[PDB]
Amino acid sequence: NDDVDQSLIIAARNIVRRATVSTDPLASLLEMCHSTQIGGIRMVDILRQNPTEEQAVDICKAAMGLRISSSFSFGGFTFKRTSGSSVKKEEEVLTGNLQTLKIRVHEGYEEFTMVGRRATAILRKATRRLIQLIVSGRDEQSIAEAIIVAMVFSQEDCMIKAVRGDLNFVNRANQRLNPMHQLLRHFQKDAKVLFQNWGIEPIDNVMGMIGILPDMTPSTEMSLRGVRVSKMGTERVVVSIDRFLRVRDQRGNVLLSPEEVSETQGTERLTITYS
Ligand SMILES: C[C@@H]1CC[C@H](C)[C@H](Nc2nc(-c3c[nH]c4c(F)cc(F)cc34)ncc2F)[C@H]1C(=O)O
Repeated sequence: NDDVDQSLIIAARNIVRRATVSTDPLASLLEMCHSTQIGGIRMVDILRQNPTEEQAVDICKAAMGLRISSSFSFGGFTFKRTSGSSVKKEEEVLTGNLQTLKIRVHEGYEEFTMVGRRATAILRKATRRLIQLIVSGRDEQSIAEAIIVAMVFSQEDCMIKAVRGDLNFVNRANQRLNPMHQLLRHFQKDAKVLFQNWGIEPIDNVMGMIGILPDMTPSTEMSLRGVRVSKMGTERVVVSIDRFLRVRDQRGNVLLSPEEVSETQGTERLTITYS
């Protein structure tokens, strides 16, 4: 099965990337899936009978009415809300480069798990407030990637004020990214100002936990505010899909879009063919 999964992910990612530049991505994706075989089996037959939950695969599943994980993706991390709730309120904010953004601010206490390939975390937040991030990962760089995502997701003003360029990122089709993705793409390029402005704090000696400093080095004495490093680290639902491959749950939350599909290329172990 792991080898079916590997080839299915490659096929689905290639299809989503190609579809995104078409005038009608949903129609393009459906035609490509209909015409693709993996190991000589119709891709649609694999999608119906394969439990993989990767972002591109789940976009393809949604397009043909299959149930998918209720979790969402941000920065490539799968987020599962484990406690709490939030309501959205539009607010206008001013970045550190004097650009205004209209952001859907989430109001309420929430806890999430974040699962990525190289790091995992527990994130506890309230309105525009990161409370705790307990993160585990393969190295300090992988941990830093999760921290950046969590700091942007928190919607904190100090993150908004750490922006140092204009935000005009677009997708493959030259469509402007939404504000949360604008902020994320900015800080993925360079997080030094974000990390230097976030704040540090002293930590207590807790077995299995350590701090991480703005320079991404470990410390037993201090850490980025709210952040601790640990050595320790889903229901399927009906979703909707639209022309531009935005996948929403029944309550309208945007679980997936092409912006959350990895750019990683790979070489399939089962032949992918196209008729
Ligand atoms: C990816 C887009 C940007 C961020 C994520 C991916 C959005 N999707 C969802 N966000 C939430 C959510 C809960 N609490 C939040 C918070 F405190 C801050 C925040 F930014 C989002 C949330 N819950 C379910 C979702 F499906 C997508 C969008 O809305 O465009």
